[PDB]
Formats: sequence, structure tokens, C-alpha cells
Amino acid sequence: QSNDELLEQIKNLEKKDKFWLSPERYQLDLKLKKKQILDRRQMLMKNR
Amino acid sequence: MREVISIHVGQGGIQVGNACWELFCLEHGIQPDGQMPDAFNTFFSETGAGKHVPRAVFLDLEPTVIDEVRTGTYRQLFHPEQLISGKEDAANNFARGHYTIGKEIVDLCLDRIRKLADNCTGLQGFLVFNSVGGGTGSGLGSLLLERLSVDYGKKSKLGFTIYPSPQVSTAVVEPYNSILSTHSLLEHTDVAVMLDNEAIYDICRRNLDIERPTYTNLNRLIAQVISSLTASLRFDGALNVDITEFQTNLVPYPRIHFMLSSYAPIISAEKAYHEQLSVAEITNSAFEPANMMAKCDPRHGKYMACSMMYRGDVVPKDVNASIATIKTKRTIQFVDWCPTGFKVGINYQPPTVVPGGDLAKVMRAVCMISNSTAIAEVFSRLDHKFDLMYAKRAFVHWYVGEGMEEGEFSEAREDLAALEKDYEEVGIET
Amino acid sequence: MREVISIHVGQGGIQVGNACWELFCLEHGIQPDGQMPDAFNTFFSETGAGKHVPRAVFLDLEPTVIDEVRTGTYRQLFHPEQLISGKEDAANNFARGHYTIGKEIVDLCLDRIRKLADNCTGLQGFLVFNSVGGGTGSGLGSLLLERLSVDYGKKSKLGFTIYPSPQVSTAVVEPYNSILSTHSLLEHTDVAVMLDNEAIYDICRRNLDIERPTYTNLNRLIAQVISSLTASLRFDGALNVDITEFQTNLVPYPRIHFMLSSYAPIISAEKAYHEQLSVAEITNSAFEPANMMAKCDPRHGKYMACSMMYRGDVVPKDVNASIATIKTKRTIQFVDWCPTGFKVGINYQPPTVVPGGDLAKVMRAVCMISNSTAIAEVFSRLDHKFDLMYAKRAFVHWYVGEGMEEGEFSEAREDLAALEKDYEEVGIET
Amino acid sequence: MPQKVSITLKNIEVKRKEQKFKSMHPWAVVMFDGQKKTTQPVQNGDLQPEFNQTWVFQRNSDVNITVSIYKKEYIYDALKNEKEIDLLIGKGKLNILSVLKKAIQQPQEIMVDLVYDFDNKLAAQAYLTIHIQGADLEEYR
Amino acid sequence: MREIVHIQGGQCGNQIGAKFWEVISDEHGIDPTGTYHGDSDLQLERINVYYNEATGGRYVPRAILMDLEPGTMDSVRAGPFGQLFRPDNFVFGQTGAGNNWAKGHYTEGAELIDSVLDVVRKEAEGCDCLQGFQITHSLGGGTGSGMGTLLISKVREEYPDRIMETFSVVPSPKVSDTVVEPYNATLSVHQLVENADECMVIDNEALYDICFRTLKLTTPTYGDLNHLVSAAMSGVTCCLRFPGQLNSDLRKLAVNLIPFPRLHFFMIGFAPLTSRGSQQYRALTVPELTQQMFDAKNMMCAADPRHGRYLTASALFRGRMSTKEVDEQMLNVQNKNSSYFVEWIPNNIKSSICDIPPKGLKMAVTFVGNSTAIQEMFKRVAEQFTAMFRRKAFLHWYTGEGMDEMEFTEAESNMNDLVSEYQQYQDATA
Amino acid sequence: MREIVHIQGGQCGNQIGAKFWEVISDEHGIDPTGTYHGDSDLQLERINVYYNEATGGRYVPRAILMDLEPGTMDSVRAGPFGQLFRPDNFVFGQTGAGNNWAKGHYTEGAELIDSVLDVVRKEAEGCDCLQGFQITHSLGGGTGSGMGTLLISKVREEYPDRIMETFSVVPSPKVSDTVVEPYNATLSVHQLVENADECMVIDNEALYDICFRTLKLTTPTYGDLNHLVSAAMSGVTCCLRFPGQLNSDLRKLAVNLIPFPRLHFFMIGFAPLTSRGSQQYRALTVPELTQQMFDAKNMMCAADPRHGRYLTASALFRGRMSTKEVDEQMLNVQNKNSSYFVEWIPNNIKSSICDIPPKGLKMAVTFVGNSTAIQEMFKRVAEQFTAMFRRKAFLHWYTGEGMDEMEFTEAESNMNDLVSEYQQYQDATA
Ligand SMILES: Nc1nc2c(ncn2[C@@H]2O[C@H](COP(=O)(O)OP(=O)(O)OP(=O)(O)O)[C@@H](O)[C@H]2O)c(=O)[nH]1
Ligand SMILES: Nc1nc2c(ncn2[C@@H]2O[C@H](COP(=O)(O)OP(=O)(O)OP(=O)(O)O)[C@@H](O)[C@H]2O)c(=O)[nH]1
Ligand SMILES: Nc1nc2c(ncn2[C@@H]2O[C@H](COP(=O)(O)OP(=O)(O)O)[C@@H](O)[C@H]2O)c(=O)[nH]1
Ligand SMILES: Nc1nc2c(ncn2[C@@H]2O[C@H](COP(=O)(O)OP(=O)(O)O)[C@@H](O)[C@H]2O)c(=O)[nH]1
Ligand SMILES: [Mg+2]
Ligand SMILES: [Mg+2]
Repeated sequence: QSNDELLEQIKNLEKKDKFWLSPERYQLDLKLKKKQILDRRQMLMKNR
Repeated sequence: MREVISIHVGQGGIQVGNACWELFCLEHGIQPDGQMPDAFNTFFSETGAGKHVPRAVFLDLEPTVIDEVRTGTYRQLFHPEQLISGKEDAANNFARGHYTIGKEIVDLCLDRIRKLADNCTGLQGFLVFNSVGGGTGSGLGSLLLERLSVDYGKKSKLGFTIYPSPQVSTAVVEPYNSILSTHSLLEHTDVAVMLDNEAIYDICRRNLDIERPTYTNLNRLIAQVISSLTASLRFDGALNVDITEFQTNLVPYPRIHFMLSSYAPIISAEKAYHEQLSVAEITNSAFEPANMMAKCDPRHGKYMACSMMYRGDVVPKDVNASIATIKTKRTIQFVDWCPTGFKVGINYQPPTVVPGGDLAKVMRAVCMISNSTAIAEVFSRLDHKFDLMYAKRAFVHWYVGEGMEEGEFSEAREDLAALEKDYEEVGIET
Repeated sequence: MREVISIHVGQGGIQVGNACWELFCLEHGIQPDGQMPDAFNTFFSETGAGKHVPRAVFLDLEPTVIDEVRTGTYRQLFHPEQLISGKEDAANNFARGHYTIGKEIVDLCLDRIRKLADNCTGLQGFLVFNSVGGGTGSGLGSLLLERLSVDYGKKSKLGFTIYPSPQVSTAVVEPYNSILSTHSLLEHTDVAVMLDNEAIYDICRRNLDIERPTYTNLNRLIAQVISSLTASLRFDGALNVDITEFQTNLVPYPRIHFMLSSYAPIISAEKAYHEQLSVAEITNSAFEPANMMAKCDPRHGKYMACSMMYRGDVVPKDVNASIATIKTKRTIQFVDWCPTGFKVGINYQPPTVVPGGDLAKVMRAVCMISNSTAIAEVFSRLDHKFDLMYAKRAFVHWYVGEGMEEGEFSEAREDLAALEKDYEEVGIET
Repeated sequence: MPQKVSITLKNIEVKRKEQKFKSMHPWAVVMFDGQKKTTQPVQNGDLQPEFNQTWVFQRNSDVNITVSIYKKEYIYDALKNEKEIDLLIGKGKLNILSVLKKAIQQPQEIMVDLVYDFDNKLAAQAYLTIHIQGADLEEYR
Repeated sequence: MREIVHIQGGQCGNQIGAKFWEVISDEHGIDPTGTYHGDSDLQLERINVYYNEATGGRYVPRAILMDLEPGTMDSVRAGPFGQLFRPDNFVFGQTGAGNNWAKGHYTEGAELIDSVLDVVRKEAEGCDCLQGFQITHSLGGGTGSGMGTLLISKVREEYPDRIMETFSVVPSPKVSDTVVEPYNATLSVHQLVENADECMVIDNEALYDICFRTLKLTTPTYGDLNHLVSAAMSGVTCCLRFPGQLNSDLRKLAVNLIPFPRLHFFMIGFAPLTSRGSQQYRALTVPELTQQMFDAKNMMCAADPRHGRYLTASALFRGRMSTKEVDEQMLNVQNKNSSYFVEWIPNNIKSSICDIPPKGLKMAVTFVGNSTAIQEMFKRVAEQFTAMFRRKAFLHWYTGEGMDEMEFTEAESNMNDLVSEYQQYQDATA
Repeated sequence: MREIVHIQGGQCGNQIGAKFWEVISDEHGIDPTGTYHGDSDLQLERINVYYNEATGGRYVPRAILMDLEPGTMDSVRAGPFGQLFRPDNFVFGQTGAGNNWAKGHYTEGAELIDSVLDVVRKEAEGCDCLQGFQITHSLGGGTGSGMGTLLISKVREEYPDRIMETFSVVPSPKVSDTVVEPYNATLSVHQLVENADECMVIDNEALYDICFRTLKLTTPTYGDLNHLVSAAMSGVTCCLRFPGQLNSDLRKLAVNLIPFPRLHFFMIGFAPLTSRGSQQYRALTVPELTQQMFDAKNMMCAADPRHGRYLTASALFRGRMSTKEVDEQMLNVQNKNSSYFVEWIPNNIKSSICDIPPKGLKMAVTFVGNSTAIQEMFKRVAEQFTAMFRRKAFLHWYTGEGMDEMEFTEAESNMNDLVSEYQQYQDATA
């Protein structure tokens, strides 16, 4: 899954849920944060 | 309010009954005179003031052993008129003790059984002891079992028969009456335990280090096994087992109820205390093929169900930790259609020691009653021995002339063939 | 929670086992009766109340030595039924103790080994002692090692074999069974230590100043070496070493695991206290070629790795200052592909003295286990001795008639040739 | 492999004349090697109910076929509710070893005497057809 | 008001009750003679929940004890606090079931149950406002698993609106003490789902694991397992006998923990549990309680709760503590473990606070969670059942007392349907 | 706030911690029973950095002790201040690694590490604001250098933003105690560079040199080396536990001493150090401290710092002193030694002042300098590694547990690349 696909899923859940924090949104935000950390680590490894 | 009645018939039966009745009297504190100087009620009865009377009856056609009993130190214990005695011995002839002289004695025994049963209120079942390779023993045991099966019906009966050894034998005609008695008790007894003498001789030689044993040493071990089996009825325990809770756990099918026993530890006081006798090592020793109480190899067959009793200070978690180890081993394999096969009982009373005996005093012991597919070998070898002499009709005239029909030998052979086929049919995996 | 089991087979093995078992009992304060009037757990086991039982088993086919053991002062210590004894001796015939009479005894020994192993929870490994130049010793050692290598697998086994002297010999046929046993333990033992008698005789003569030594004096020195090797498992130390930490430090390649030992100081009380016994002088004496415990010259070959144990009040800086001096010397040269070759262990417990013995009490001692390329000379001379008689097939009929095949002698010769070629191939610089 | 035994219950002949059963609803139980098979009740069954039912049993170890015949009987309880009960008419036991040699080659017709458990008297006779559907003992060794 | 009566059956249930009532009496300060000797006023305000009042000021439990054999109740009477039980409530037979479900549910259990139902009806009709019944029994025994479950149906038929509790011990395949356990376990689970309003499974294997790993005591016994089960039992109804911030009776838990009427099989756990040597190290705080409460090894069942997702959860805190901390910790334990909580029901954790802690402890927690991981127990029970049933092993014992194989087939099918439809919601998504 | 947890592994790390915690407890006035008996108010304000609080008012270190053998932790418990450690944090195996890196990192260390990671996660999740972790272990041993480095990667994978410290003892070729030191040193350095945020090398040879030359004590022991290492360890975090003119946590040092992420291998030193007989002669002044601080023999490593140029330097002064003098002396030590400081980064010395001196001393300094002279240690380690590896000596021990020679080749290549790119900046000019 691309970072853009995960952000689009989060935005589509924000449009569907009247509540700012559904359990599904919280799991997707955790997935996005984990992936951004991996991409940042890969960039730091490529820059070495 | 729980009772059991033990039947002793034949010379071997009486000689093992004596062995168990010193042990019970010693274990319950009763002096040989019968006087104490609420657990006794399983084997004994209170007379109102003073002495206790055993719930046992002694049978024999040959009077020597009973006369020896009635003059020893235990003359005051047994009721004078429950030691039924005959005049003429059957002389190793099965047809004699089933058709000729046993019929005139069996009525008195049945009257005594009724008189003992009317006293009990919670009768658990009957015990019977008989050496199979003899005339009066096998014949009267067969006749008594056949009468009891119809007089009482669903009451449970347990048989501690002593089959002949594979090669060691005292008589020359014992296969005939052994086969006939197996025929008789196959459809009439709920449990049968194997007790041939050769295995117990090897046990004594290897562990007890006795090079010249006599019958008393064998009978004491058998008495200890009986006491371990029946301890749960008369002592408090964390995991109790009753006699009626056997055919639901050890008997997969009505035909298959022959199983072989083992006991552990067996050790003398000269070297017993040098080792710790942990529960794991005793439960390992109990499963050793060389410690079987019958000369059969369990490595030659599958297991069906194992019922094994502990007594002493054993803790259940240590028992589970040892059952797991046995399930781990690759040399012991159970039948496919039995995922769990162990029934465990735990009792608190340690085994009692008889003074002047062989066994020492220990705090832990284990007695196992295991039903296995390997038992068919004794049937096969007894059948082979029978066929050799039945081919030429040897010794048959001693049986035809005592009222038995010619065809009675063949149907016992057919029933043994059926049993051997059934044991093979059960042991195959699905 | 750390244990080790020692195996003693043959007359020499039993006679050195006695020597080590006085020393261990003395070092842990246990009386000869086995009663004390948490370090014992490595060699002993607690029985619950009172006595301790050694984790050792004695094997022999000839009953004299075991009977001597079972009547001496140590009759109460060992468990009565772990002193396995035979009836007929192998009589210096290797084929007898590997094919004829050892097979019927090996099963009992393996059962005893299992019964001892199930008690241990942290089993480090096995120790075995056997004089190589005998029938039962070499044959049963080979068979036991071969059975253990498959029953347990990766558990470590250590062998303290006593090879024959270069020229001094007691038998006339010992090269044959020495070569065969070397064949057997080459692919089956993790460590083998050289122990020929002539070098230790010279040590006693030069240092202990005894002109008429007996076997007991030799066995006491061997026992001291064993105690020094295993001290680190049962005493607190600044730099500990375990048994499993050997094949990673002394064994460059799986085939090469024969090494020779030395000990220092060896001195009598009459002149011990006149000199200070500094660590530098003892570590110099330990590396002297004349103080090797096997009659081999280290000046004839390179060193591969040196593992050397200290015990007492030694300080690590003094040890380093002495390792530097040895690296400085021009007469001791290491192999090219090994820049550092020393493994050092330091323990606090000083060596214990046996009353009435030869060695005096000292505060510092050093024991070295060194693997060197010079060991090939003993193999070459044993091979030369073997070839002389195998050219004419002398004494072969005593082996062919005991079930061994004709070709079995040749492949041991080929394996020795392979080992000698391997030792030459390793010692060349890159 | 487990041997397959085909057992057909053809008919039963009830011999006990002192029970003129007004309306019999007879049904049968065939048991072999712990496996139980049951017929449907015959409506208006005379002293000779026909079943013509065939079952295949797997043989594991038993040699005995047990046949039992029952009737339905309606009894009023103490509250006058009609309670259906199964009354045993008779039970018989056949050892398959007696017919095994012939029953392998072709279906065998066999009569089984059914006795009443209370008096052991002949109550009925069951007519069975038995057909038995080893070569691999060396292959297994 | 809103009180409950106690009914127990079988040996295991009697042994559980023998400690449950001791724990309750110690909590309320009742001496073994029935005389109050407590310290606090609150100890007497709600004593009508479990205890009745008689003349002379003594208190008597409203417990009913039933078994098919008299031994266990004749033994529990001689134990501590055994005199509290009213002799009239003891009902027993003279035969027993022998671990046979058919005998304890069709032939023997049917005739005896009228007498025990008479006293049950006497107890329930009299009490002020009924809350319900709680049942303790074992699924591994015949008489218990038969008579208890039939009594469940009989009680449910007469009191359809009251609540019903059952604490059921199911036979684990690890520690097996009876060979016929799968049959009477599978037969009992069939009837138990149809009538019990709540069911709580307890396993001996999990109790041994807890005792060995968390408490780290050397020799577990049945007294420790009974004590843990008793503490867990008492923790559920604590707030019904004492004041608190948020009182929550059994019916409130029934509303909040059972989503669908057939999903009412919970697994429980008690915190804190610490070893004797580490009871001084630990500090009792709400985070420390909640981290141990959700620990997988702390569950009273061998089922692994991280192999599935919780449908709902409940916690019953004891002692005086702030509610804000409890709520925030419950939220935190649900945010950090979102993967193990089903997503289509938000806020699926219930909390309650009781201001009266257990005697000797300042804080305590009882956990009751409905999880999908319980499927594994029924899976293995059905696996053993279908492995044993395909050969019709031990089937004749059951079929000889009016039962047939059709009831076995229906029970297996219903149990498999329960297994399937319990996991149906595990894969359900919103 | 901003506290750290302690994790140690191996025997060497355990012995280092056994003195580090004693030094910390003596600094904070904590008795070996966990009871505070200090004099100053500041001794308790920031005690949450290293100590936790439990009921009863006693304090417990947040240390985690791990090893593959139980001996060292069973010995450290009996030493002084050994009771402070929580028994729950002790995790150990039953086998050990035997100085084999593969066993302690692939086969045995992989299965055990889950339990220690559980308690590590428990400790880190709970604490107020995490600062980071500090690790003590030795590169000369198998279990330490394997399990510690794998634990480093596991911790880094879960806490990528926290800081990580490692105090690593590398095997010097002068004082060698293990023959297989180069293999597990080279394998460990490969993994250590990828995950550790800071690394501090310590050599036994340099400690012996310091003890013999500066303190001039006759008999150094491991207790003195441990005491020096402990003082150096405590000096780094002093200002994080006490007020000062310029507080500087570990992260601030990380920012200012690491120019590029792969250059984080420092060598340290402690001042003042004086002999017992000369402690009265000397006067403690800032010039006297700074002249000894930059002394080449005072470094805790055998690396000669005037064989290269400092990339940066740091100093942590203790005691109350004027800042103007500190700054001018730092400038003077940098103007007089311009040849040994790299020229393209001006003002490459960091200073900090803490107003609380060590107990018993009025002034103290801890020095942490990143220099290019450290290349010599990796050069000699790689030289020994390539001398031993070219013949594949001792390789089979590692290759028998799933490891291959490719991981050796990659480790050697990466280590050589590190050596090259570390000196690349030494010749760099502006
Ligand atoms: N274990 C054991 N077996 C015995 C003993 N006495 C006899 N037997 C066995 O019994 C077999 C023969 O039967 P017996 O009991 O001696 O004689 P019996 O049963 O009274 O039959 P009769 O010969 O007609 O008197 C022999 O083969 C023995 O093996 C005994 O004391 N102990
Ligand atoms: N060091 C030492 N060597 C011994 C001792 N006793 C015998 N040996 C050696 O053992 C060799 C022969 O083997 P033995 O141990 O005596 O006899 P064995 O191993 O039992 O073999 P068998 O002759 O079959 O009984 C001789 O060459 C001796 O050198 C001893 O007490 N100490
Ligand atoms: N917790 C506990 N379990 C027990 C105790 N005694 C027996 N059990 C369990 O109960 C099972 C046997 O049940 P059983 O006694 O046959 O029940 P019954 O048929 O109703 O008498 C065994 O598997 C034991 O694990 C006890 O004192 N405490
Ligand atoms: N400073 C110090 N170093 C030690 C101590 N004990 C051992 N060492 C060093 O540690 C090295 C051996 O490490 P080792 O014990 O095998 O580590 P392990 O494999 O993790 O147990 C030796 O080279 C010693 O120099 C000690 O008490 N203090
Ligand atoms: Mg006789
Ligand atoms: Mg000899």
C-alpha cells in the first residue's frame, strides 16, 4: 500500500464517521506512522 | 457403608488369601485373635462387642489346607462354618470339579454367600482368587461365577487368576483346564488380572535379590497389589477411585477385559534409603517391561488404557509432570483411537509393612493396571500347547468319563480363536 | 544446577577413579561413610536426609577390583548396584570386549547411565577413564562411546586415556588394541588427554624424589589434574571457564583434539617452604618440556592453543606479566595463523592435600592443557610398532576367532595415516 | 481394511400364540460390532412382519449379530396421558463365524431364534440374509 | 435481599465448596462454631446473602450438598468449618455412578433427584427476594456432570426468570485422570449451553501453571487450586455484599457481557498474585493490578487470549481508589491493544469499584472476559471425542442403560455448531 | 524525569554492574538494605533517575541482569549490596554459550531473549519520561557479545528515537584470556556500529597500566578495575542527577561529540588519580586536573592519542569552581596542542560544570574525547582475525549452528571499511 492510499483511506473515514477517532482510523494512523519511520530509515541508509 | 466380599477357592487361592489376610489385619490394627487392643467396615463386620469377622469364604475339596488354617494362629479369626471343605479332591481334573463333586458342595457356598450378602448394605462387588491350572480351582470358580452371574446379575466380580508360565509348569495337563476355564470366565467375569509365576520369580530375583524364593514371597506381593487396589475405598484421598469406576475406563469393549499389572517400588531395606524414591523414578520403573507382573512384553503391542494408583505423600502436579514424560517417550505408543489413556488415583495412606517380610517401609508407591494389545501372545501359546495334545486326543478319556461331552473341547478352541481375531481387529488403526 | 558424570572402565580406570574419589570427598568435607559430620552438587546428589551418592559408575568384566572396592572403607559410599561387574575377563583381547562379552554387559551400563542422567537437570557432560592397552578397557570404552554418541548426541564427552610408553610396556600385544581404540575414539570423543606412565614416572623421580613409585602415586597426580580442571564449576573465581567452552578455544578442527597436559608445582614438604613459589616461576616450570605429563617433546613442534588454569591467590596482572615473558622466549614458538593462543582461568580455592600423600600444601598452582603439533610422534611410533607384527600377521588369530573381520585392521592403519598427514598439513605456514 | 458385512432383515415370524396382538406396530433392531441399525415400524403388522431392509456394517472385531424385535404399546400414565412405550417381543444372537465360509461366496439365508428375556422361551424367528464383502498380510509386515 | 443459594455436586464441587465457604466465613468473621466475632459493622449488614439465621444466634449456610456416594460428604464434615452445614441438606445414594454419565443422568440420578429438589424448593420458596443460583461441578466425572446438568434443567423449568451461575471444570488433555472424560464432557456441554445463564470454565492445567510460575511454590496441592478458585468465586459477588462507588449485581454483568444468548462461556483470573519472597518488593497500584489482570498466563484457563479477540471484558476492583485512574487505565489497555478487541462494538470493557478490600489485601481485581479464544478447548475436546467414538470404544457401558448413539451424534453436531458460530463473529467486520 | 534503565549481560558486565550500583548507592546514601540514611537534601531530589520506589519506603534499582549460565548471578547476590536487585529481573538459561558467538546469538540466545525482553518492556513502558538505556557487556565472550548485541538491535527497532549507551570491553592482544576472542570481537563490532548511539571502549591492559603506574599499588585485582570503570560511568550522568552551572544531559553530549552518525566510538579517562602516599603532597586545582585529564597514559584505552588528531573533546567538571578558569584552561590546552586537533572544526572542546563533587573528593573530571587514534585497535583486531580465518581455524564450531563464512566476510569487509572511513577525516584538510 502507498502512503497516499493510506492517507486517502483516512480521509474517506473522516468523511464517513461523525466521530474524530474511530478504532479503524486509529489503526490506519498507526500504520501510516510506522511506514513513514521505515521510509525515513531507508532514506538515512541510502544517504550513508 | 461400602463392602466387598472375597472368594478363595483351591490351594493357590487359599494360600494367597492367607497372605492378604495377614496384611489387612495388620493394616487395620486388628490382632490375630480378632480383637482390637471407621475404615474396617469395607473388609470386616462388627459383632456388637469385641471381635471382627472377615467378609471372606474359603473353599476347597481337599481338606489339608483348611485343616492347616483351622489350627494356626488365625484359628479364632474366621467363622468356624465358612471354611467349607470337601472330602475328595478333583485331582487336576476339570470335569470332576464342574460335574461330579463340585455340584454337591456349591449349594453350601451359595448359602454362605447369601448369608454374608444380607449383612452388607452397600455391596460394591465380589473378589475371587483361583489358580487356573488345577481341577477344583478352575472348575469351582467357573461354577460359582456362573451361579453368581444369575443370582445377583449386575454386581461386579473381579478375578485374580494365575495362568501358567510360558515354559515353566508344575502339571502336565494344565493347558486343557486353563483353556476350559478361560472359556467359562470369558463371558462371566468383569475383570481378569494376569498373575503367572515366572514373571514374579524374575521380579523377586532381580529386585528383592532372593535366590531361593517360595510361594509365600509371591503371595505377599500379590497381597500388596490387592491392598493398593482397594485402599481408595477405606482411606481419605485427594483423587478417589471406586471399583464400579473401572468398566467405564479400562474396558473398551465387553469381550476385552484381560489386563496385566505392575508394582513399584520393590526394594529391600539394605539399599532402599540410599536413593530418594522420587515419584518420577517410581513411575518410570512401573512402566518398565521387565517389571510386568505377567510374563508378557508390552513392547510387542499397543496400549489401550492405563489405570494406575498412587499412595503416600504424592502431589498431583508431580504426577502430571511424569505422565507427560511417558507420553513423550518413543518406545511406548498408544492406540490411535485413544488420545488420553491415563486414569490417575492418589491416596494418602502409605503402604504398610509386614514384619519378617521382604519389602521395606517407603512413603511413596505406585500400582498400575494396564490394558494392552500384547496380551494375545499368552493365548496363542496356550492354544499351541493345547493343539499338540488334542490332535491325538491324549488325556481325553480322563474327562469324557467324568460326564463331559466330546464336543466341549472344540468350542473353547473356537472361542479362543474368536478372541485372538478380536484382539487383532481392535489393534489396527483407522 | 550443573552436573557431570564420570565413567570408569577397566582396571586402570577403576584404580584412577578410586584415586579421584578420595580427593573429591576430602575436598568437599564428606566422610568416607558419605555423611557430613552448595558446591557438592557438581559431583554428588542429595538423598533427602544424610548421605551423598557419587555421580559415577564403575565397569569391569573381571571381578577382583570391584570386590576390593566393595569391601574397603568406601563400601558405604557407592550405590550397591552401579558397580557393574562381569564374570569373564577379556584378557587383553580387544575383539572380546567389543564383540563377545561386552555386548551383554553394555545394556546394564546404559540403563544405569539413563537412571543417573534423569536426575541431573543441568548436565554439562561426561567424563570417561580407561587404560587403552587392555582388552576390556579399550573395547568397552569404544562401545560405550559409540552408544552414547547416538543416544544423547551433542553432549560433550572427555576422555583421559593412558597410552603406552615409547619403550616401556607391560603387555606385548597392546599396540594392536591401542590403534583400534584410537580409531574408535577419533570420530567419537570431543577431547582426549595423553597420560602415558613413563613421563609421570620421570616427574615423580625428579621432583617428588621417590625412587620406588607405585601406581597410587601416579593416580594421585592424575586426580589432582582432574580436580584442577573441574574446580571452576564448583568454586567462585574471578575468571571462570566451563567445559563447553573448550572446543571453541583448543580445537581448531574437528579431527584434531589430542592434547597433552602438565602440572606445577610438584614439590615435597621437606623443601617446599624454602622457596617462594611465585606465579612467574610456577608458570615457567609448567612450560618446561621435562614436566610434560606425556612423554613427548614440545620443542619438536609448534603450539596451536594453550588453555591453562590457575587456583589460589593469583592476581590477573601477574598472570599477564608472565604470559608476556613466555611470548618473549625464542625456544617456544606458536603457529603462524594463531596470534594469541592463551586462555586463562583464575580460581580462588587452593589445591587440597590428601593425608599421607606426596604433595605438600601450597597457595598457588597452575594446570595447563596445551594442544601442540608435536603429538604426531607417538602416533608414528605406535604405527611403526604395529606394522612390524602386522607384516607377518602375528597374533591375528586371537582376533579373527572372536568375530572380528580380517580387513578391520587395515582401515585403522589408514585412519592413522590420514591423521598424521593432517597434522603435517596443519603445521605448515601460509 | 475394515470388512463390510451386508445384513438384510427379510421378515420375522412371531410364534407366541397367547398374545393375540390387536394391531402390532413391530420394529426391529440389528446390532453388529457396536453399530446399531433400526427398521421403521410396520403399520398393521401381523404375526409375520416383513421389513426387507438391508444395512452395511463395518466389522472391527465382533462376531455376533444381535437381533431384537419390539412393539409400540400405548399405556395411560397415572394422569391419563397416553404414553408410548417399546415392549421387547424377543432377542436373538447369531455368531457370524458359523456362516462365514458360505456368506463370503454368496448371500446366506439364516434363521435366528428370538427368545423373550423373562422366560427364555422362543418368542419369534428372524430371517436374515448375510453377505460378507486378508490378501495383504505380507505387504503389512 | 437479592440473595442466592449454593448448590454443589460431585467430589470436585464438594471440595471447591469446602474452601469457598471457609473463605466466606473468614471474610465475614464467622467462627467454625457459627458465632460472629467480627470487628466491623459492615460485616453483618448484608449477611443474609449467603447465611441464614437460627435460634441461639448462630448462622447456617444455605448450601445443598449432593453426591451419589457418601464418602466425600462424610469426609468434608470432619474438616474445618464442616459443622456449619445443616445435616438435613446432605443427600446421597448408596451406589455411585462410576464416572458413567448415563448412570448419573438416566438410571440412578433420576430417582434420587426428587429428594434434593425437595430441599432446593424449600430453600428457594422461603428466601426474601431471590437473585439466583450458583452451581459448582466438574465435567470430568459421571455423577457430577450428569446429575448437576439435569438439575440445571429442572431448576430452569421452574424458575425461568431467575439467573443461573455454573462454575465448570472441563477435562484438559494435558493432565488427564480419567479415560472416559471426552464422552461425559461432550454430553454435558450439550445440555449446559441450553439452560445456564452464565458459565465459567476452570482448568486444572492452568491452575498448576499459575502455581508453578507466578506464586513459584514448590509443591502445589488441591488446597491451593481450591483457594484460588474460591478467591475468584468470592470476588464476583463482593459488591453485592458491600457498599461501593458503582454497585453491579450479577444481572448487570449478565446484561453487559453476553451479546447473544448462546455466547455465555467466560474465562476468569484473579490479581494480584505474588510469591512469598517478593510480596515486599511489589507496590500495589492500579497500573500494577491492570497489567497483571490482562496477562495471558494469569487466566484460569489454558486458552491463549491473544489467539483471538475479546467480544467484551469486565473488571471488579476492590479497595478504596480513585475512579479517574481506573477509567484512564481501562482506556489505555484498550488503545494499546486495539488488534485484540473486536471493532464493531466500541467501549467493550466494564468496570466496577467496591470500597471493601479482601482481608489482608489493600487492592484486588476480579476479571471476567468473554473472548473468542475459548474455541480451542471445545476443538480439542471434540477431537478426542471423535477419535474415540469412531471405534465405538467404551460405548457399551453407556448403551446398556437406555442411551443410544443418536444422542451422541446430536451432541457432537450441536457442539461443533457452537464452535463454528462462536468463531463466526471473530471474522465479522463492520 | 528523563531517567534511564540499566541492562547488563555476561559475567564481565555483571561484575561491572556489581560495583557501579555500589558506587551509586554510596553516592546517594542508600544502605545495602534499601533504606536512605543520607545527609543532604539534594541526595533525594533526583533519585528517580536510577531507583524505583516500593512500599515500605525502600528503593530498588531498575536493573535487568541476564546471562546464559546461573553461576555469576548466584554469586553477585551474596555480595555486598546484592539484595537491592529485584529477584524477578534475574533471567538465565541452563546451558551457556561456551564463548561461542553463534550459540549466544542464533540457537540459544534467540529463544531465551523473549523473557528478558518482556521485563525490559515492562520497565520502559512504565517510567515517567524515558531518556534512554545504558549497556555494559564484554566483546571477548560468546554469550555476552552475542545476546547483548542482538538485544541492542531489538531495543533499537522498538525505540528508534531514544538514546542508547554501550560500555564495551574489547579484547586486547596483550592480555589474552580466550583464543577465540578475534572471531566474536569482529562479529560483534559489525552489529554494534549499526545500532548503538554511543559506544565507549575499555581495555583491561590500559586499566592494569594505570593501576601500576599512576596509583602505584602492588597487586591490582578486578575490584580496582571495576572501581575505576564505575567511577568513570558515574561521572558521565552526574549533572543529570545534581544541579550545576551548565547542565548537559546525554543527548547534548551526543549532539556535540558525534560529527557523523557512524563515528561514535569514544575513549574515556578519569581524573584525579593519585597514590595513597602522595595524596597529601598534591593540591587540587583546575590546572592540575586538566594536565592529568589530557595525559596520554590516563586514557582507559591502550590507544595512543598523540598518534592521531582529536575530532572533538568533552569534559565534565565536578565541584564548585569558577567558570572563567575552566574556559581559559580549555583554550590553553587547545592553543598549545594545535597539531593534535583537527583544523576544519574550530572550538572543538565541550565543557560542563556540576556543583556536587564525588563523596570524599573536592574536584573531579570525566573526559570523553572522539579521536582518530582509535583506528589502531580495529587494525590489530582485524589483523588477528585475518591471520586466524585464512586457515579456517575453529570455524566448524560456528558453522555447525547455522552460520556461514559469508557473514564472516561481510563483517570483515564492513569493519575494514569503518577503519578506512574513520581515518579518511584524519587526512582531510580545509
Ligand atoms: N502364585 C501361586 N500359584 C500357586 C500356588 N500354589 C499352587 N499354585 C499354582 O496352581 C496350579 C495348580 O493348581 P493348585 O492351586 O495347586 O491346585 P487346585 O487349584 O486346588 O486344584 P487341585 O489340584 O484339584 O487341588 C499350579 O500350576 C501352580 O502354578 C501358590 O501358592 N502361589
Ligand atoms: N596409569 C596407570 N596405568 C595403569 C594402571 N593399571 C594398569 N595400567 C595400564 O593399563 C594397561 C593394561 O590395561 P589394564 O587397565 O591393566 O587392564 P584392562 O584395561 O582392565 O584390560 P584387561 O586386561 O582385559 O582386564 C597396562 O599397559 C598399564 O600400563 C594404573 O593403575 N595406573
Ligand atoms: N480443584 C480440585 N479438583 C479436583 C479435586 N479432586 C478432584 N478434582 C478433579 O476432578 C476430576 C475428577 O472428578 P470426579 O471426582 O470423578 O467427579 P465426580 O464423578 O462427580 O465424583 C479430576 O480430573 C480432578 O482434576 C480437588 O480437591 N480440587
Ligand atoms: N573488569 C573486569 N573484567 C573482567 C572480569 N571478569 C572477566 N573479565 C574480562 O572478561 C573477559 C572474559 O569474558 P567472559 O567472562 O567470557 O564473558 P561472557 O562470555 O559473557 O561470560 C576476560 O578477558 C576478562 O578480561 C571482572 O571481574 N572485571
Ligand atoms: Mg489341591
Ligand atoms: Mg583386567
